[PDB]
Amino acid sequence: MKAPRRQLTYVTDLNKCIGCQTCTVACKKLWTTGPGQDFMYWRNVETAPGLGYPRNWQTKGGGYKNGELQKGKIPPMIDYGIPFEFDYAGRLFEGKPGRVRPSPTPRSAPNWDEDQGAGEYPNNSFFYLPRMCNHCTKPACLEACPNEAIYKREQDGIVVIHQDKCKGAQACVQSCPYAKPYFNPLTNKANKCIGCFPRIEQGVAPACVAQCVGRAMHVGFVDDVNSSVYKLIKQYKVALPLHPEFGTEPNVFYVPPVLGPRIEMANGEPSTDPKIPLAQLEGLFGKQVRDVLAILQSEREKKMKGLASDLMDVLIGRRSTDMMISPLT
Amino acid sequence: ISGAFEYSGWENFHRTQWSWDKKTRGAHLVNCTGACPHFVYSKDGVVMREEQSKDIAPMPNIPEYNPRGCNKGECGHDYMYGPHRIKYPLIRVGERGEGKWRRATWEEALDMIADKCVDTIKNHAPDCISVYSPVPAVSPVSFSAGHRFAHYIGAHAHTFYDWYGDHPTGQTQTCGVQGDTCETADWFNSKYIILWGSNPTQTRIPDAHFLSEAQLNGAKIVSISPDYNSSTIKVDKWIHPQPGTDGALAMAMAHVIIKEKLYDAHSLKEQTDLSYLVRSDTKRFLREADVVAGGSKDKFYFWNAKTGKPVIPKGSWGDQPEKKGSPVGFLGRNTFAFPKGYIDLGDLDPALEGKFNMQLLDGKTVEVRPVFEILKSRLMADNTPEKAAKITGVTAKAITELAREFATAKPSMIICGGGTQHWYYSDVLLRAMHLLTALTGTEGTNGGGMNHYIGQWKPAFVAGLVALAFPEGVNKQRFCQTTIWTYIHAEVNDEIISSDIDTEKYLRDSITTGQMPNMPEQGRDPKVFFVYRGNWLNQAKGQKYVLENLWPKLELIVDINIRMDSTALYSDVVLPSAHWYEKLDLNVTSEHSYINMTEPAIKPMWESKTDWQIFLALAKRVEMAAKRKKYEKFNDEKFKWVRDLSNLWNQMTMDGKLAEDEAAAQYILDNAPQSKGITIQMLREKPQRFKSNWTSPLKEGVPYTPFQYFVVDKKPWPTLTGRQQFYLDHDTFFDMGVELPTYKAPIDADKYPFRFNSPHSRHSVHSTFKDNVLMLRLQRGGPSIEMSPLDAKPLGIKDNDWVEAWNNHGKVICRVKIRNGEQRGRVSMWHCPELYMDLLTGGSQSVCPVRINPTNLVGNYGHLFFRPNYYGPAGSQRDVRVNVKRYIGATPISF
Ligand SMILES: Nc1nc2c(c(=O)[nH]1)N[C@@H](/C(S)=C(/S)[C@H](O)COP(=O)(O)OP(=O)(O)OC[C@H]1O[C@@H](n3cnc4c(=O)[nH]c(N)nc43)[C@H](O)[C@@H]1O)C=N2
Ligand SMILES: Nc1nc2c(c(=O)[nH]1)N[C@H]1C(S)=C(S)[C@@H](COP(=O)(O)OP(=O)(O)OC[C@H]3O[C@@H](n4cnc5c(=O)[nH]c(N)nc54)[C@H](O)[C@@H]3O)O[C@H]1N2
Ligand code: SF4
Ligand code: SF4
Ligand code: SF4
Ligand code: SF4
Ligand code: F3S
Ligand SMILES: [Mo]
Ligand code: NA
Repeated sequence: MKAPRRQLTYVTDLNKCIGCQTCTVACKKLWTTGPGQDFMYWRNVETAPGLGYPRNWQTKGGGYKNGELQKGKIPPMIDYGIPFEFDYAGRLFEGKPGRVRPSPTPRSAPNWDEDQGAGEYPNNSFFYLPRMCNHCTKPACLEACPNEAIYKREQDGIVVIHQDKCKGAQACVQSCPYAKPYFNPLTNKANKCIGCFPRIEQGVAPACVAQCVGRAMHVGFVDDVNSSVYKLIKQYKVALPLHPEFGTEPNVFYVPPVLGPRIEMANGEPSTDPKIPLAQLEGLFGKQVRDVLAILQSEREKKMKGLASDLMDVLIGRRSTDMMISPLT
Repeated sequence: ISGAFEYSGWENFHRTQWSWDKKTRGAHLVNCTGACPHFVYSKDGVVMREEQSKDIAPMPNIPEYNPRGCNKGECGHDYMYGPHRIKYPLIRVGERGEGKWRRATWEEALDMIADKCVDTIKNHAPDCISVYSPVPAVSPVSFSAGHRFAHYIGAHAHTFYDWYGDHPTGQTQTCGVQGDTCETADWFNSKYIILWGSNPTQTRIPDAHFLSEAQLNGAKIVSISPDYNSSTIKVDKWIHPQPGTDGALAMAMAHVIIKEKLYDAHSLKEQTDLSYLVRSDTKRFLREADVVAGGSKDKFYFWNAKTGKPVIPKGSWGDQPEKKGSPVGFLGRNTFAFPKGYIDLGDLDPALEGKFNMQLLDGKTVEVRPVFEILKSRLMADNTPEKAAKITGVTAKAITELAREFATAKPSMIICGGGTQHWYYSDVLLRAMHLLTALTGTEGTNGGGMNHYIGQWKPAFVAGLVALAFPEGVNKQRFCQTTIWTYIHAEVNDEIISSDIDTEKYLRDSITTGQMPNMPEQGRDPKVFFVYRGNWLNQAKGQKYVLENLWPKLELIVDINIRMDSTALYSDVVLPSAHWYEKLDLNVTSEHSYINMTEPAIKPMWESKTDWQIFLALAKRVEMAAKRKKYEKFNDEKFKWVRDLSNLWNQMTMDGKLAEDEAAAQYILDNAPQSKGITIQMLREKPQRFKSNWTSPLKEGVPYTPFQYFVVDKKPWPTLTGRQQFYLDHDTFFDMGVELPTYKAPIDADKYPFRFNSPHSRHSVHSTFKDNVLMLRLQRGGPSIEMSPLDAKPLGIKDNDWVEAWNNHGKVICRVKIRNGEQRGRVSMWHCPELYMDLLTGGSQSVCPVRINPTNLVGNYGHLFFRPNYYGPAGSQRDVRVNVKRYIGATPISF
């Protein structure tokens, strides 16, 4: 497919994500308001640990195994969640008795297990994991498509499903190990995150970055040595891709959570271990996590002693334009 | 060639999705405290979406406020076009609540209302009419419309700050102020923050970044919450006490700090009443009238350790300023009229410890002790960490370590919220918090203090609001106190046996001695009720008493709304109000120091009108009705006010000057020192910072933190003592055992096993957005009540089962979410889902009575007097207890 001239690159600071879903709502009200897209959350935020969206997506299959394209499953509709529908008119305006129940009977939804996580009180633990298309350097969706409908933009490395060229083969759905293409059953086309390329083209950050309320999102071109994404991925090396073992070389990276309280022992007193287990983070981000957390902890400790820490200042992001392409629009 | 890449032409499909022809300023006029600047994008006269405008000016060295926003705000336009929208005036044809309506013209609807209003004045009394519209800061012009209408016809207004439980009762008792708090950017100036009954990850969404940013910048944060709440996953330490036992925790921290001498003695001596001398015989403050002929009942003594003589402290209630100023609504009295340096400690050295003898007026010698000496002895006796650990379930070691850390880090701050403010005894708990803050001496310092956050209660330009809403003066306006009004007119059963707390006697005596109001006067029923900008019925405590007992007394109930909420569903007339993006209004909050606003992106949809225009239209039809009924002028003896209903519209608009919404908003800005000089056009372009604030200076580039006029400029606090007053030597406080801060165990009058928590959810703004389809799709399609697995499993309750919760007040049936982070012995139902949502019966308020704490009824003790939203009974509800069982009429299988 050939490398892009520049690669739009995201960093998600899990020390700062508050799981408010504003980014989920922003993307949906901008790009996925059309026919057949009601169940599609190009941007979504899942509680970790949990089932995610679609449920059990992390064992769906796809990606590459020793360089070989894998064909995973196509998630059934119930794993995404049948989008609930409601009859407000009847009850509120038309004199109909009966509560305004959701249809269907609730059993699954994109955020079903919010704030449940794992562990028993007083060592329950969870955090938030925002997700979107990773605009991979090795896009499994792109290789899979038998109609070459998916392309990777030369100017910014954004991966896009060409809606005219798509014929509904759903190989992309099978092969993306992140489950981020969604098959639209009304139009018979896959739809997915477009990296907000219309905003990028006008020098405006994507909506899930510019509208991030927690101030946890970074974006830029990784070749820009003065960008926060460069500083976090390349210089300080505290931003890791999600599930590198899928072999797609994502271009969305995560700063793991070093904030958080200690495990509480039976006598009510703290352990040195965090409530967020390292084993969970290693499951998400691989064996480099330990070393990243150490860097982060060490740099935060400098700040606690009144000393300087350029890395902490990058994550703090006192000015949004030090974290991202201009968010103003 | 154009330079375009291979697929650039097809990509125009997506480029067209992000396009608009018009961009206007918008705001969400809801009680969220966000006051978040937004742009609204329209195309071909249709609003397409909104996005944070991200244009609050930054302050040096600290994170900017931008972008703010939240998940409700970025789908706010759903209420323009959704299935909930009121399009036309509606009149009930069925029973209240059925949703059977007939469409009516504005003329018929307003005439019906006008006819009933005149009749009610003529046949009964003007105070049989009332208008409930809360939180003026959210939308001050819209607020002022109904209040100005009530102002001129003699109808009474309501309170909201206390009725909601948000009023920091303990702060008004301690400080003599309505309330005040730092803006949230000041959190970044703290080294050590206690989040105490506050869940800002969910309930301060646009401001929560300052907390994680402060931590990455070296601050430590503690969360105190029984459940492992979403905010707690980021903090450095989690303290999880039993519900409502936080006072025991605070008093034991105070013990450790006093005993280990970690406090700021200079601050205590100067800024608090803790050196003031207390008679050992009567337990009251030694007063000048005890010692001297014609001496003041409102002047006191401390013992000056430098001279060995008693000295009268300056600035107390009996000490007048030489230059009296006008009253200020948020102060017990205008102590700003005193000169700078007035209460500076000079070379005084008030003793905090010791016993002393003094000679009264009738010769006899009395032992006096400083307040601090009394406090210290009681704390050593009763408030050890070991004793508090038994009550709270927090280890003594953890209590001690927290106390030491909080007193050692400088600056340290407490951030409190509904989890600590919505309890029967929250007043004495916040006094205890203020005691912790005074001991560490961080009040009035950046990054310090006791900072409360709740709703959108604070309009800095309050004088301009009062000018528009109550132009003839607040002293010429009827107010009820809504907690009392609801308790009495709904005939609530609070289940508190009078031999424990004689609530009835305190309340009746409060009213007959004029300390607290009762409306209507002479025992008349309320008859006409206007509700707008608040879902009064859905959110009301004691709701089952209200529906059964109060609602049927009302002959006419009018709801003005953008949507059919539950109150409107139970109303007689429903009038369509213009959406936030179809109107002009201001929008401000205590969390940041900038003025927000909304303006029309498009004209009001369907037949809707802005709230200002509705009450102007009603004014005209009231003139006409008064003429038909030959009742145009009448004497209102309470105010020596001959009202003229024939000129109501000119009264509403100042002879037409304020007939346009924008002029009403500009009138507010012009009539407050905090805003005079700001114009609507400026605010249309960019949010503007206030020019001044309330109890501190507002300095360029520096976050506001309150009370510096007392802490730094040494003006007296507006309390009886003239200090932060921890001794309240009033009979009712002695009766309740809280003359000093101490632990008061929660009310257990509900004889049922689970404590009922009703916290606020990230997925709605109160009842608004509860029914939003997108929000529900991001949950489980309806309301939720949370339970620990250790309680659910013995009851056979599975995740997402229906559960029934009940007590003597009512019952609710709601789907459960089992969450390991919930603490056994309590259930947590996100507050006030709409009654028409996915509930099989009732709602969160069915199980809540109205309860009145007698200390909140005191109105004759210096700075404790009734003034609307300044002091009054809190509508607490966290003491509620319920039982829970699986509902077995529907048990769906999971897959
Ligand atoms: N058990 C328990 N009980 C509790 C609490 C608890 O924690 N536990 N919390 C309290 C607290 S603290 C609060 S602040 C109340 O819930 C606030 O309720 P409120 O009716 O003001 O907001 P809501 O959003 O529900 O209603 C706002 C109404 O105003 C409509 N609206 C919004 N904007 C406008 C407007 O511009 N004009 C007009 N005429 N109407 C507008 C809105 O549709 C809704 O009906 C209360 N009780
Ligand atoms: N998204 C959103 N944000 C909001 C609102 C909204 O409706 N939606 N409402 C706004 C307004 S008006 C309000 S008043 C505030 C309220 O919001 P908050 O001030 O955060 O208050 P709560 O949500 O009631 O409780 C906060 C946490 O305190 C815990 N808690 C309960 N009881 C206790 C106790 O006894 N001791 C301690 N230490 N903790 C306890 C609760 O479980 C919860 O985890 O939110 C405001 N922010
Ligand atoms: S995340 Fe999936 S859809 Fe996006 S580029 Fe990588 S493989 Fe393709
Ligand atoms: S980049 Fe744009 S399209 Fe992709 S998730 Fe974020 S908002 Fe949605
Ligand atoms: S908007 Fe920002 S903080 Fe809120 S959920 Fe998305 S990433 Fe996390
Ligand atoms: S609803 Fe409140 S918090 Fe959410 S964006 Fe609007 S103003 Fe801000
Ligand atoms: S495989 Fe290709 S044809 Fe469409 S559904 Fe996926 S892009
Ligand atoms: Mo509130
Ligand atoms: Na129905």
